[PDB]
Amino acid sequence: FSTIDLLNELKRRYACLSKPDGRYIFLGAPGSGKGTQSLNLKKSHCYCHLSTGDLLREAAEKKTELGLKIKNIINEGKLVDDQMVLSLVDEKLKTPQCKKGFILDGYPRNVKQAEDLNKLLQKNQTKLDGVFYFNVPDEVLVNRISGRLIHKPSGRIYHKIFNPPKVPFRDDVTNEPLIQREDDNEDVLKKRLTVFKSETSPLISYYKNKNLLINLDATQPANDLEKKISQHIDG
Ligand SMILES: Nc1ncnc2c1ncn2[C@@H]1O[C@H](COP(=O)(O)OP(=O)(O)O)[C@@H](O)[C@H]1O
Ligand SMILES: Nc1ncnc2c1ncn2[C@@H]1O[C@H](COP(=O)(O)O)[C@@H](O)[C@H]1O
Ligand SMILES: [Mg+2]
Ligand SMILES: [Mg+2]
Repeated sequence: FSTIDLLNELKRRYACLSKPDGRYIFLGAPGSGKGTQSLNLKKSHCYCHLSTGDLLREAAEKKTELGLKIKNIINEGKLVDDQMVLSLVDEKLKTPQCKKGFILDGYPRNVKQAEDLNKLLQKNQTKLDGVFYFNVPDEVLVNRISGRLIHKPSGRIYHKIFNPPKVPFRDDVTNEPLIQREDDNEDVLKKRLTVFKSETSPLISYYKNKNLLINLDATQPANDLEKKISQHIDG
């Protein structure tokens, strides 16, 4: 590790340290690009990526009664109990990775969860900076889910077409195998999009009333959408 390489690390470090702190919510149906954009901000703004889906799939891996309960709810495309998710969010929000800021990706998924989050932020003396809505049509989301591949250890997201890996079905960093999410099966994605429309769509109006909603056109390329999000934050 050279002096030039050492000084260049500092340049990179001082670029994200100089970025504003932020506490945002990414709202949008599965395949909208929430996880993609959360990984971008984690790199550019050092914001914590709080994914309830990731935390619950992790909880679903445990060979306990609670584990089977979560695994079966997840695989059916339905929502886990509000009290359970709240405890996971309350715990991750305490971690030191959330001091610069965070991205809530997958939470809140209903009006009740939005109220719990509100009470939790009030009691913890922390405030949301915005709620980004990933506006993308249903037809687009179908293809987005179909081609999705993830590297389970890192949570890096790929798409067979829109974001392909260097070598098929292998991670770009570790060259380790990729996986298809069990909930990305055609029939359960249909149930997931239904749950979104019924339980999560009223949050658009809820956060618009709270004057926190920021509309995004999530159908644009990922690198273009990244700049648009960064523009709302740093601008
Ligand atoms: N702007 C985009 N345009 C085209 N494909 C995208 C875009 N953003 C993400 N993708 C791909 O489509 C799928 C969306 O994944 P993801 O970001 O995890 O959505 P979500 O987190 O909302 O479920 C992934 O396979 C990803 O590689
Ligand atoms: N906020 C939440 N409330 C309840 N269940 C959730 C929540 N987030 C994720 N889950 C469960 O885990 C899945 C993960 O979805 P995703 O957010 O797309 O990773 C969902 O389909 C639900 O089964
Ligand atoms: Mg599957
Ligand atoms: Mg702005």
